[PDB]
Amino acid sequence: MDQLQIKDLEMFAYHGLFPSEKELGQKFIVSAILSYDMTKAATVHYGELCQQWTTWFQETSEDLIETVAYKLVERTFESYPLVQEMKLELKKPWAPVHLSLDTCSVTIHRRKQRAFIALGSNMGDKQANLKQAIDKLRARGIHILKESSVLASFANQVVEVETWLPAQDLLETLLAIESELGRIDLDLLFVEDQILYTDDLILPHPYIAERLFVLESLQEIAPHFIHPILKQPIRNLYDA
Amino acid sequence: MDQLQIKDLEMFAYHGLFPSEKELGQKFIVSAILSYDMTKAATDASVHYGELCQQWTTWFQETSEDLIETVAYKLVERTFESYPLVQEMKLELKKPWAPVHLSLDTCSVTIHRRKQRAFIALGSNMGDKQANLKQAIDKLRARGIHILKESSVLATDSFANQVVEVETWLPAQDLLETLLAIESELGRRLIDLDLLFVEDQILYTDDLILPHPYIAERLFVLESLQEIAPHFIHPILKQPIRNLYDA
Amino acid sequence: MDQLQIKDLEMFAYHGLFPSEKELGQKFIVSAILSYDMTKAATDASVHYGELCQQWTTWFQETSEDLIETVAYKLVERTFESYPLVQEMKLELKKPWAPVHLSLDTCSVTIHRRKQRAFIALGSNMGDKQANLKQAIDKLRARGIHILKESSVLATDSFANQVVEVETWLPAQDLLETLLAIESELGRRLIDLDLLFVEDQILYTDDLILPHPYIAERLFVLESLQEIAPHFIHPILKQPIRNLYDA
Amino acid sequence: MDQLQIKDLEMFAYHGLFPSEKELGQKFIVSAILSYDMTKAATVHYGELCQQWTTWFQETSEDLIETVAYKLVERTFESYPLVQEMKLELKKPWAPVHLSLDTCSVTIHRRKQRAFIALGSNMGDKQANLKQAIDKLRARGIHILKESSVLASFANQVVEVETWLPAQDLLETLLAIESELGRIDLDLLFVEDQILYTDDLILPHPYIAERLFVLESLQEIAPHFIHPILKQPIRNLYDA
Amino acid sequence: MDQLQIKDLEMFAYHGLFPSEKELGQKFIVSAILSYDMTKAATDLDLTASVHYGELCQQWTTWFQETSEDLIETVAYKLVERTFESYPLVQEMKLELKKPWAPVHLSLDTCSVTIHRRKQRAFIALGSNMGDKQANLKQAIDKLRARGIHILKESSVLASFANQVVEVETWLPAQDLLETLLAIESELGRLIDLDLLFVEDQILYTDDLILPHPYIAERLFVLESLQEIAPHFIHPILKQPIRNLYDA
Amino acid sequence: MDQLQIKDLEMFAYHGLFPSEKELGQKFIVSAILSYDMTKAATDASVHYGELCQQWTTWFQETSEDLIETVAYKLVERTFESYPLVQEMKLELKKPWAPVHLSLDTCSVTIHRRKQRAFIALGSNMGDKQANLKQAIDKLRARGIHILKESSVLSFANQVVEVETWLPAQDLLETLLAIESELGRGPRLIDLDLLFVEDQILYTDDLILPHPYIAERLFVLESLQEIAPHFIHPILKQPIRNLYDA
Amino acid sequence: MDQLQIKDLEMFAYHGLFPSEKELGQKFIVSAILSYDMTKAATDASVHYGELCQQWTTWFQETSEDLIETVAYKLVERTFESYPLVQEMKLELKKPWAPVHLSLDTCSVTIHRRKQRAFIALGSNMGDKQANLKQAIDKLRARGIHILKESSVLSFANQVVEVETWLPAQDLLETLLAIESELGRGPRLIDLDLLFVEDQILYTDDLILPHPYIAERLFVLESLQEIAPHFIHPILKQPIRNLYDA
Amino acid sequence: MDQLQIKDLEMFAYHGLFPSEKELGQKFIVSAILSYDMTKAATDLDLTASVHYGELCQQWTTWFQETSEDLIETVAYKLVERTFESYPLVQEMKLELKKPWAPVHLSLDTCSVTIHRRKQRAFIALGSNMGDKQANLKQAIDKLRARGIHILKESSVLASFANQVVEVETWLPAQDLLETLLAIESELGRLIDLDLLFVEDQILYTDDLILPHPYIAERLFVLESLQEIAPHFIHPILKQPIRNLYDA
Repeated sequence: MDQLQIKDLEMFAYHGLFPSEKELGQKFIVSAILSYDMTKAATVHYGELCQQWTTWFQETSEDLIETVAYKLVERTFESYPLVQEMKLELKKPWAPVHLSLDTCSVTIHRRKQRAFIALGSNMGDKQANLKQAIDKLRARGIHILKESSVLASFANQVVEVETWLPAQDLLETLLAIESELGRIDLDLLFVEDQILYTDDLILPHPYIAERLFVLESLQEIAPHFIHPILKQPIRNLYDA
Repeated sequence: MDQLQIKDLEMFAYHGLFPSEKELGQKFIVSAILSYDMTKAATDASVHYGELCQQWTTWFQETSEDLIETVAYKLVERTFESYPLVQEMKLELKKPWAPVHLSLDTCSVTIHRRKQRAFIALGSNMGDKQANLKQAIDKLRARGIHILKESSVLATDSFANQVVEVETWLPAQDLLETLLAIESELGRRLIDLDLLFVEDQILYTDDLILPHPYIAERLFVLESLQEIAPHFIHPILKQPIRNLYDA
Repeated sequence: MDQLQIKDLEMFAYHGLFPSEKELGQKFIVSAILSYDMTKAATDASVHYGELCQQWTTWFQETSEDLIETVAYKLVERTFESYPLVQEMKLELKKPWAPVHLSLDTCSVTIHRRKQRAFIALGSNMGDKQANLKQAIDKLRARGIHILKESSVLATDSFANQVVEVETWLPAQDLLETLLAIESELGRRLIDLDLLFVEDQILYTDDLILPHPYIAERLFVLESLQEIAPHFIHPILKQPIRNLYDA
Repeated sequence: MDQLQIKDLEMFAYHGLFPSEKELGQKFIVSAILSYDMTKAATVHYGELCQQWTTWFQETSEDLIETVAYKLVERTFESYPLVQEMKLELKKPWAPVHLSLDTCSVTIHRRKQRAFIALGSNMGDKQANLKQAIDKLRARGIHILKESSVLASFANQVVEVETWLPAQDLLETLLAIESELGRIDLDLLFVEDQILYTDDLILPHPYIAERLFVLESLQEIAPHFIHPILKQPIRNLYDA
Repeated sequence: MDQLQIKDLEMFAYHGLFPSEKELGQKFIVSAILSYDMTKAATDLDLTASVHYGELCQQWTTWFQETSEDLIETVAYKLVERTFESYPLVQEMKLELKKPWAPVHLSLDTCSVTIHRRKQRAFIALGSNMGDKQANLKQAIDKLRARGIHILKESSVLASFANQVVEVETWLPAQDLLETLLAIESELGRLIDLDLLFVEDQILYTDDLILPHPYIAERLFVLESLQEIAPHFIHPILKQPIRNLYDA
Repeated sequence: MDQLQIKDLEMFAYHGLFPSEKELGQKFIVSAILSYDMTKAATDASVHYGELCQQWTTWFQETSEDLIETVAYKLVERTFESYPLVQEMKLELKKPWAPVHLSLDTCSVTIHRRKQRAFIALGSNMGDKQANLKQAIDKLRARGIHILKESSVLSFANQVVEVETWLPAQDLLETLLAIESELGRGPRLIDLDLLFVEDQILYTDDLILPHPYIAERLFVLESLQEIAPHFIHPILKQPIRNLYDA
Repeated sequence: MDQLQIKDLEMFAYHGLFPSEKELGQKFIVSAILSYDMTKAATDASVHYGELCQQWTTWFQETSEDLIETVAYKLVERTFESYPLVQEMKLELKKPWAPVHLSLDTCSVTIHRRKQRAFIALGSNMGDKQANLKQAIDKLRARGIHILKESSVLSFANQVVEVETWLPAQDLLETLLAIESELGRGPRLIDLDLLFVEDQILYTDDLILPHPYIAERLFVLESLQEIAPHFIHPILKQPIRNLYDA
Repeated sequence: MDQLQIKDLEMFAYHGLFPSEKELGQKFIVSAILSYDMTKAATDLDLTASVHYGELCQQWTTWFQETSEDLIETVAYKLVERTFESYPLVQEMKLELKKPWAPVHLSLDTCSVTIHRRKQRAFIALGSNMGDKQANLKQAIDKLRARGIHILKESSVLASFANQVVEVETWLPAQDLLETLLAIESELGRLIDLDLLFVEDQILYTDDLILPHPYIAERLFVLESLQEIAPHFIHPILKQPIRNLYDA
């Protein structure tokens, strides 16, 4: 994949914990690599991108440079749909450490990914809860690529989406949605190829090959997708 | 794998979108990494710097493009053409006088391509079937993609079927796009081209699924696949064509 | 995953093999990359530079070591101890006044460690079986490796058997070596420790095979494995413990 | 894995095609990353390594900087068995290009790898040819780790070895050995985990799971090794 | 003497001859050495006796972007002229203006213009014998002031010519001072009569200008009014006080 | 003359005008050129870096000054005090993190001082004239300026003194006037005149060198030929000895 | 005086002592400081970089010299010829790839020249004396040195000339002697003397400035007061005009 | 004047006071500016009139490693002294010796010592009246030569004292010249009598040395022999030729 980079754009701002830092401000250096296929253009603007970055960077005084570096990434993805993966290093060479060094930097790195989430409900307006969820999901900026039809004391459905949130972060934002509708049932099923085993998340979801109703609605929107572990197209798993 | 690199070669030219730019020109800096096994050259066959730099600096100045991407890609595209030894290339084109009006170091575009072996299936069932296939494999050649090995074309209103093994540096999505472009420019059934495998790779995108999802189910595709590549391993089923064919 | 880095922090100290070095000391330069997900800190939890640098510069000067490796490793080892947030660390220690007598830039040693989840099996059939196991899991804790989850110990002259799930940054070969060192220092049957899995990893070296080659065949190991990690996937058999257990 | 690096050691020598270059000599800059586990030392010498490199580099005038960069790598592995993987960049900033640039470099990169090779013979002193082969192999600097016993109108055997030669280069050196004994039959079976499909080499060797005599002698020295494709221990493949 | 310096201030602007340059603009870099005696500021903690960078940099950067000049010399000269006007502490300048994106089409590090000026004490003889002799004189010292050269001390007038000599402070080098003298003469009907006498210590012998003016020690009415305002000033060639020269 | 130089020594401290700067501190870079004749050290005596850099760094961090000048001056002043070998010094203090909010390499202040030999005439005709004179040479010595040579003392009491100072002329002068003040200033008490400061020759509003009347005041030539009969008047291009025979 | 400077312009060429160097060529870096008064350009006249750099680079590559000096000198010489605005020039030629086999940043040669005003006395008392004189001023003009002012011509025939040259004194002299040669050198033909070159004042084995006898040769003061009666003798500290009334 | 310069030659050696430094050695960097008139070499393609770098660098680097000195000044002074001996083209030096691994234990860029010397014309008066007056004189000019100072011109001797003045070339600054004068006096039983008269143009007034020597214009036998070897040399203070001063 091709990349566009901006190396070491200088920025003055007022970020830092100390209220003296917020008062004097200091120099910050930004560097980013944006990845996407250039083959079509060969066969984004710099001035603009730098201008926006430089606007976004000074709208406020954050306490943490992490928080600013992340805002830039998030807003870059919102404004340049072309971009697939971004890596932004934010450097703070005047940090008040009192030692000699070249610099301290925080670098945040995010990649658009395709995922499938299962929704279920069985109390209240069973289907109202399903729609509210795809909505809350859309509101968080995650894109809804493709949704299945919904199946009839429970209602189910699955959704294909696109997000730059790492798996664990997606999961957290899924649980936050469960909360803010009073605890529905959202499950991350796959996020691409990926396969994890952490305390809070197993990918792919450990029961997919044994839940007919999940394979059902999964096979409707993604009959050819391969299960990264069983090495089989959904279409086929559904056949047993 | 081993690498030759040219770091920060300086070049003046006149690319840019603004007409003021095409008028004054500006400094550009080029860097590249070319990869290929040097074991043979080192032990007895290799690229020359003076020439490589000299050529790049010619191709770079031939014209003014609007976008530096387009110039970076051209240099990559032709380097591959002129130095078949090279397997993988990564070329960064830096534009440090870009008219941003802020302090930075530089703003660059870097294009990265690698040769890959791929298998594409051809089918025709109207007209001079067998010539439609030939003209497709020609368009392929003409777009710089290399025909490594080609099966024989069998009759399967019958289909002429064949599969071709090729070497190309176009990324998967791009190979596909050029495949469709070729279907178009021979009347869109006239020919069918399918991307079956590009090496080991496995993609699931809106436009391309690799490997192609019906390979293990299409005797006529395993037919021709098995003739030229019986030991190639299906990256999903984790079996040799040869074996998949025996059902 | 996101990263904090400290680039080129300068430090004077007295490490070196030569006694002339311990006497004059020299300049050293430290650089590191610490990795961990910053999404939570950025959105509501994070490391501080001033402190991190200040600590490193204390631990660096506590003593004179012979070898810079040993100082680099100490900084890594303690950074993990003091900042559990950190998942992966890569620390470069540059020694640009090294007494080589040739012109260069610098000569550095860089040590790189990542936390990993691993499963280790314990067995005992002599003495206070159940205490031998406890003391092993203690030695483990005492060497800084973390006990994440531990199965129950079952009787299988019977064996006490158990398996433990742990988090450690020691590379596979090193985990093993410390496993054997623990067998030694409790009388070498007193206890058996086996490395079963370290994540996804699969090695075949003279001293260690991962995953351990008999896991799918030892009901008593799947027993305890299935109790704490039934969904973990065997990286070879490409199945969940749970399933391997059902035979 | 940990690394030791030397950045930009300067060297004057007489390498180049032009006989003017051989005459005046010029400056060369060397940089290397040597990888091996440091955990044992923490719980190689620089002065020496630089001195040797700098000796080896000036013993001769090669035409190609590639050839010198490779000599250094090869000799480094011979002299420091500890080293597992090496990456040496040789830079030629005075190259006679007549343009402005920072430098042109060649960088050669090699890693020790475990491989298994099958030997067969069936004409002449069947077993004499087998022994001559393991010898020729040892003479090329490849290490013999472990050899099986030899099986009885053919004689077979398999060998486990260690080499930093990339797969294709191993293969070439195998065919060179076949030649210099008058055309035996050496086959690369595995080189570690690796799996290739090139015109001259398929790894693993496409017939292993179907050759009882190969599995035989393979199961003797490596019953637990996993077939990177069939995902099975040799021991088990041999059982059918 | 002490020096305050600003190294490599970055500034984007639109200066140059080509109209494509005035359209895209380009990066310029500034570096200056301001000189003056910092001993009072260091010692009395005297904020008024030092220059504030932040503001220096901020002004320079404003004056720098007010307009698009054709030549960078013109812009560099402007900052020098303005600094002297706004920061009377400063005694001597040297300001370098770098143009690294200059459309040369070769590799280099940079091109740069660097203008260097120093405040100087000078003496100027004024005569008139035509129209309102009297008036001409005043209007000349005024024209002088108008140009920003400073009048330090003026002698009484000797009233068939009328005569005066003035002591002034200027940063313009001697040749330019002379030119702006002649400029005034002209913008006055060619009446007045201006002569550079000394500019400090200096002694030149060029086509347009001889310093000290070669007739001083023989012109009684010049000593007359020179001894009035600088009796102790020493003739750089004859090596004596005006005072004594006048006594002959 | 030879030079010893320390290039870009880094130092953290808390100097600055902004209270946020005292609070946070920033990086400062120091570079100095000390001049002195090294021929003597090189041939058998010299400065250490270990020490010079250690002290500078101590001195630089003892306090927090509002102006970096006052600090850069502190180091020049102190250095001359503790290293009498040094004859001329140039010390540049750089403030790369100055809160200007523009891109630049840096801002710096560089203070440059040189030891010089001067002659000061003292006069008194009021109170205890003799005392007056003595207290002036003392005040002077107190300010750190060195007394090299003093003439005998010559109604009015006169004297002239040979001294060594690194203060530039104008500043030497100011300090002369300040002494006159702190001693109370028709009849006077004291009169300090700068007579010469080396070779130099001025013409400014506040001071003229050499002082315009020397060649014409016998009392001055008197006590001045006594301690420096061979010194050459930078303008009349003659020895004092000689100007005195007239 | 203001300065225009071109910093580290890169140029490839084939200069050098080693035949392997002519054959292969190497990189050269050039930096120049041209001085001239910019006040006039800045206020309404100046040099281009486009051009200055293009020409320098042409000139630098026309030939292959054994010494980099001869090349660095070529650029100074030519520049003064094509840009009469320039008054002083300093041009440094760096040879980073010089075949020294040691680590260093670079070796360089930097040639520095300044326009100066001089006075040359001409005499002839043999052959066609008048002609002799005229051919000398011509030879001179040929060498590029400019004739600013010539006195009228005064057995022996005498003359004195005001000229402008960038040659340092000693080299001006050498060229004077060379002319004397190429015109044939009791009775002579020509006599060139360096009388003054500005303000300057020498004392070397080959040349003394000002020439030690001026104040004592009427014929010289004669033709010299005629074209420069106000010029000041750098030593006697008087106008020629005046020295002539004696 | 033109200049040849060698920038940042790297050299490893074993110089310093600590014995751990003499044991490990460390990196030193050298940079010099050699000055002389390159006009002959540029013009006549005159190889003998330029300095060869390769060799310069090679020698310096040999002399640099011959020994371990305690102080870097000593080593820097050595290269200066030796260069002048081996490359008579060179008129003026400045050689900087950098010690970046100096065991200071703070961040800096470097420490450095930089020694700067210039060939000069000087005049020295010799007198004796004791033992073999005659002999003393010769042995002194010889001692002079021995130190490497060069005898350019010596006057005839004026034979109750015997007297001579010599013209020489030295790079030692005036104070050091005086010291080595006194050194000779001593290594001769304190007989001889050496006086620095002028060293060029220069005029000093320090504790140990007044230049020009303050009695020249009144000492007939000094003018006597000075007018013999440099009649046109000009007294930097009285501004007249020795020749004329002697005529009184």
